[PDB]
Amino acid sequence: LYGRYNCKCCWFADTNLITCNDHYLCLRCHQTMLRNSELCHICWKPLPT
Amino acid sequence: LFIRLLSGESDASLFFSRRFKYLLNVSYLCHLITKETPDRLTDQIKCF
Amino acid sequence: NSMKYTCLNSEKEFERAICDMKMAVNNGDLSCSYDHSKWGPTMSPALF
Ligand SMILES: [Zn+2]
Ligand SMILES: [Zn+2]
Repeated sequence: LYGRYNCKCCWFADTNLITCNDHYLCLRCHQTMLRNSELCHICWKPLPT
Repeated sequence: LFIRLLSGESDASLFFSRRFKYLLNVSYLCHLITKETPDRLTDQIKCF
Repeated sequence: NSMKYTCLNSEKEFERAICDMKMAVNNGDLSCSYDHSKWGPTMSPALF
């Protein structure tokens, strides 16, 4: 089972979230961390596509 | 410092765990100042 | 010591409370930390 359906970065966005193989990262945080680099910086795993 | 770290409309919580840890360690800076009763008589009076 | 839930001179119950709190925070339960003001100077031996 995954977490409690939260972004895990901002804690306040739970809407059509995306799984990073460990959590429920949201859309904008995912786009920002993908534009930053290739790592995830919150689970240290390759980011999804 | 608290405002610069906490203020913001939308992009103010990109990494909230780091912000919380930093602010907590900043608030816990009170352990640097020692606790050696600057005055004894005044402290006894206040305790009474 | 005959009781169970109190954790003041029992490290096992302290660790149990710690892991319960950790699991609740990881799951998202309602955590309420209640500090009480003037615990000492308010209680009276007549209550006991
Ligand atoms: Zn987010
Ligand atoms: Zn991740």
